[PDB]
Amino acid sequence: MSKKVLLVDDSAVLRKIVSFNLKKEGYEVIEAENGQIALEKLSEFTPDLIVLDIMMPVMDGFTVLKKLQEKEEWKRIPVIVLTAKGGEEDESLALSLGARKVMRKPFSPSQFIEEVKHLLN
Amino acid sequence: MSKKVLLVDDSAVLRKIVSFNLKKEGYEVIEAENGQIALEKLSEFTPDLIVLDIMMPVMDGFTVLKKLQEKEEWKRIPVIVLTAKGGEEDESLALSLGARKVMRKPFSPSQFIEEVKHLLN
Amino acid sequence: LKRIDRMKTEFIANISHELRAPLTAIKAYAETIYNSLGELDLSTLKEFLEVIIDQSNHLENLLNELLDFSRLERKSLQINREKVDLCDLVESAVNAIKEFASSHNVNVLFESNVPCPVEAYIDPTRIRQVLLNLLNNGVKYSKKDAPDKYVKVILDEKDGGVLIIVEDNGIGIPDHAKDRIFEQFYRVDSYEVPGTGLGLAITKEIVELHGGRIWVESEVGKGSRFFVWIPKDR
Amino acid sequence: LKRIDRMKTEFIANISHELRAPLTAIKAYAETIYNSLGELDLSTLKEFLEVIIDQSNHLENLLNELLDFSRLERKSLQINREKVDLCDLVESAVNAIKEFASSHNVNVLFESNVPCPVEAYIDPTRIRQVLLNLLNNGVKYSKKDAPDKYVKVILDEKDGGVLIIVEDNGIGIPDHAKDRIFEQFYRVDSYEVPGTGLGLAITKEIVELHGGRIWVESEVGKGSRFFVWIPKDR
Ligand SMILES: Nc1ncnc2c1ncn2[C@@H]1O[C@H](COP(=O)(O)OP(=O)(O)NP(=O)(O)O)[C@@H](O)[C@H]1O
Ligand SMILES: Nc1ncnc2c1ncn2[C@@H]1O[C@H](COP(=O)(O)OP(=O)(O)NP(=O)(O)O)[C@@H](O)[C@H]1O
Ligand SMILES: [Mg+2]
Ligand SMILES: [Mg+2]
Repeated sequence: MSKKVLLVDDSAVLRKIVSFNLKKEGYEVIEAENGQIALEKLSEFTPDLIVLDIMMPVMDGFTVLKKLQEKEEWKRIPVIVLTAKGGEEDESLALSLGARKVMRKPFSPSQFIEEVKHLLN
Repeated sequence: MSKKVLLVDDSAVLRKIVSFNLKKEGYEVIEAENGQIALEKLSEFTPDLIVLDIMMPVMDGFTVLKKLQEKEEWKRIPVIVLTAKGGEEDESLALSLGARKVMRKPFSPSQFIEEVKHLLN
Repeated sequence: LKRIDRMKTEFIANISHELRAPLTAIKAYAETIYNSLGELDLSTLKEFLEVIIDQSNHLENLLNELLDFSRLERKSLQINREKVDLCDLVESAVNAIKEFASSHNVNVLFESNVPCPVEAYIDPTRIRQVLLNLLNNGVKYSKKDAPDKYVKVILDEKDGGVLIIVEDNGIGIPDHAKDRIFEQFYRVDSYEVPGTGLGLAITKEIVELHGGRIWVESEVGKGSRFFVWIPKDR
Repeated sequence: LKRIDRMKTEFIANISHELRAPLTAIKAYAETIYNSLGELDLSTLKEFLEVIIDQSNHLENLLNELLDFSRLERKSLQINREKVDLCDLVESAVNAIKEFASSHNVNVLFESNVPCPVEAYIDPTRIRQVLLNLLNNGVKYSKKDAPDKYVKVILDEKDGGVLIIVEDNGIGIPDHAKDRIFEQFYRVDSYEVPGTGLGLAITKEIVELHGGRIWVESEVGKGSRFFVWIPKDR
């Protein structure tokens, strides 16, 4: 009865260290290299928590957020935005697009997992 | 009997990582926080290889090199210069002041160790 | 009349100076742990790892100064005010830098001439950066040869607003440069000290955006004192 | 009149972009190893350590680019010539990029129309930087994800000097931007691609200091071909 997490980012170097620290807590990891692939995986199941990058090719993280608050089957999914953007414009924008929390890069892994558990409860 | 080297640098963080890799090959490490202290510890004994920083408080590395190749007991001591100053003229000046090799920061520990073993023959 | 372009190119070499030292530590300590796994006890392994993590935070400070510099040119630096206890916020800042000052031996004391709590309508994140910036400068530029080295903040409430003081026994700012220390890129040139000149410029912008001012009173050799006045703005 | 100050500040922000990604990796991997020492198998431990060393070398390339930028301003960059077999020099550069190329799915070639050795009085250190720069760009701005991605190096000697061509299946340079990519800080801003802008600027300086010149032939979608001509010497 473990939880599954949808990890979305364009850098495999990031997805490696995040999939490791997520599986540390007994979670399942489903990766996606861009935002379009992330939506293609969202049709096969429904994740418990989504980790979303903003700067990505093909489909960025903003469009994924709008399409998450659209289809009412995903509108109640907690979304964490792990982006390199730091301006107050980008954070408040992702917040209005249905995201629960936005964390800048670089990020502390202990604080990230702490927020992942705070949203999974 | 084990070899002895004189480690000269103002950064205690660098002295530790160089003392480790120098002791990894079986050498004895004698630290000195600046160039003036290095000359003081040059009175208790005579090392077989000296690692010298350039930018140091009190006494700089160029002054240590000039004081070295003018006193006979210190003239034949091989000296590697591990400096952050990777300038064009900085290398040629230290080489003219009697240094046997000038290495730049950041450096590779394996490359630096192999050069230490080169001068110790 | 645009000599500012001449000062920006020096800011480049200052970035490379701030980047050259922690990169030497990250590269050396990482290759050491790799090629010397069998020559590491668990203590030195964690010690080398923690040295790697400490240098990344130095570079993280360098990254955040480049971003806040981009916000001073954009003039887009904004404050988000909360109702924060001041003595609580200054304790959280003094607690953090206590360990860094221990690596260079400096007693970080905190006195309050007013009774805690001291609530105010300020941004806790940027004010904490102001505190951590003034305290990082008080310990770094503190004299080396000296016994009982200290740096003390004082909470006070003068002229309606809140007056914070940061005293230290540092080397002291000369009477000719005490005006330009707040201008961008400016630094008291006197050896291998890393710096970019933006610490007090962002500190000045944060305090003045809060509705107040900041000035400095220091003596050559004796010590340095920074003053920060901010209204409560309830 | 003086937009060089404007193009310099954008290059400042480019330094922060180049610093943000490897720092996030160094911070994440070095902190995972520190907290998960009891959960890291030796394969993942060395793999995470290997990532830290790789990202530190990415930042080391950033440090050396800022130092070389400080040499283009002072006009202090000099070359130190020595008779080096060019075949052994290019074969030493296609292998120092072959691993980084296989990561981004692309291979290197070397079709020399003249039999080796090819001795020339050049600076092998700076010319290796010229080759590694054109190869790294031949794999960074390569094709989107098309089949058969390669980067070719053609050694030749025409018009009394040595002529090298770096071919690739890259995205191609638009004809409106082909006459300014060598200008400093310039970059065809057509997303998640790191870019400083002065990569070809240092490449142009090294080639012109060697006595020769360098130009570019490119078509949109067809690929890119950089031409470097350096005379032989005594
Ligand atoms: N507590 C102090 N005592 C004596 N001198 C100081 C003190 N704080 C600052 N100064 C001087 O004033 C200048 C302040 O420059 P600043 O704007 O802090 O750039 P910086 O030194 O690069 N800060 P940072 O980037 O955070 O290390 C420095 O050149 C110091 O010499
Ligand atoms: N092999 C290539 N194929 C297509 N375009 C290229 C190639 N090499 C360079 N360019 C173009 O040249 C422009 C700038 O290149 P350059 O001056 O080297 O800066 P840079 O590559 O961004 N900096 P760095 O990668 O850090 O050295 C980019 O906008 C590219 O589009
Ligand atoms: Mg990204
Ligand atoms: Mg030093």
